[PDB]
Amino acid sequence: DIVMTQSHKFMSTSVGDRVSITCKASQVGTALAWYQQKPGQSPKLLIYWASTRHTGVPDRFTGSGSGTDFTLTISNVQSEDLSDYFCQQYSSYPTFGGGTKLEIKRADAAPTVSIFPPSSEQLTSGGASVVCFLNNFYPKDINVKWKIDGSERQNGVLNSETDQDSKDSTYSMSSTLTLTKDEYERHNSYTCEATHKTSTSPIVKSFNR
Amino acid sequence: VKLQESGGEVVRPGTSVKVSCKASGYAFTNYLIEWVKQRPGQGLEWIGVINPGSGDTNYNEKFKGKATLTADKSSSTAYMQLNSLTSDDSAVYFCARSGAAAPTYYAMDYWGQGVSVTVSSAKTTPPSVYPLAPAAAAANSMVTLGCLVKGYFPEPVTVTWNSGSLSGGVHTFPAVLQSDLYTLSSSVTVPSSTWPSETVTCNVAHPASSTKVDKKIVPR
Amino acid sequence: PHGGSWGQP
Repeated sequence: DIVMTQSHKFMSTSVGDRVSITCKASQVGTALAWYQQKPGQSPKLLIYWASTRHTGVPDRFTGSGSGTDFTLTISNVQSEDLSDYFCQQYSSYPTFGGGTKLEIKRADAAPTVSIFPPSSEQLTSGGASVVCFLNNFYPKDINVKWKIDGSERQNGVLNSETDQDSKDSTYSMSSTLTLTKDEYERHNSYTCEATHKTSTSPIVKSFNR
Repeated sequence: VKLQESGGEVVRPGTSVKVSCKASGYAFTNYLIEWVKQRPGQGLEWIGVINPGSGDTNYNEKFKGKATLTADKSSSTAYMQLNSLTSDDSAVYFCARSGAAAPTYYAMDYWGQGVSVTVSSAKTTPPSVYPLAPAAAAANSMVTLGCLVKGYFPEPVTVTWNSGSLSGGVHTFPAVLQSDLYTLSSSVTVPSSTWPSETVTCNVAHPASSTKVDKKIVPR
Repeated sequence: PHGGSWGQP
């Protein structure tokens, strides 16, 4: 059971820059392949036998190494290259790497946060959901805190995150707090609180009933 | 030159499923057909391989009970059947061409679009669509609007704003699981003059339930 | 099945 590890696991780059992706194996070969996967797409082979380009692959993609260490190198990175990369070994039965995702560097941006009370429609059907959007922000790391009447509320929260935007290289986040209609009516103040490195102090959004 | 797989399935646990890869544009019998499994957020897992001509097979040990691989040379089609389905079995499965057909392992040169398989006991349900409009705290240069799409099965739904006309500044989030069922949201942000002065509408389409819905967003 | 190779053309 050969095992494939890609250790550094996100990488950042600027369009036109060069970046290298590392791949490790738990035992030797020359049998290594590199692949590219865009989200919602099947993988496309880039390189095989460690250094050989698959048909149609552009020249800015090169691969090197032998034995237990391998590198995929992309230079003059284009926007279209932002994506997932993993290795595979065929020395023994195929096993694949975890993959590395490629990200574009940019100017830091603070999130624009917007908060929404439950729609009357949900309330009439007996449920309440409070939605907080945190949108267009970089870099990726972020925290969102929900507070009801001054109190932090940790359960009932579901979180979704977007992949980095193609058009502006920002990130986006969604936070949903689901309550029974009954505790919803029970409290008055509802707040979405975001702390991001662009600020020391959280961006806070609230509504009162 | 392609591999075309069968459409996505929703199936119940303890049943069996069979998925098809149909090969065109090359010599089906000279190339091995491999199968791979991708769960969300997880590593690729090899299932096994078939020699279409023989067709002899080689299996990942893990999958020996689960998977049966077969080839029908006359139609240029390869098949995967998976049994005793359980939740851990839900994934997208890919078929791929690899080496000249011989019993050796290869890198995988071409991939099919992949077949999503969902194993669930949940009942097909249409989404509830809820408008998100402000309280409103107001007021500012641009304005953010959304719809919350709740309790639908199975995946997936597509979201659109203003019938797709309006896609500057749309964010649509990946669905998350809430029960039997699935929830997602989408946000739209437009020039603050623009709405409420003229209309903004959420469009949600769910193929599995044969349902499309439109929610106009009205000021709260 | 068992060993590693190719490609050919």
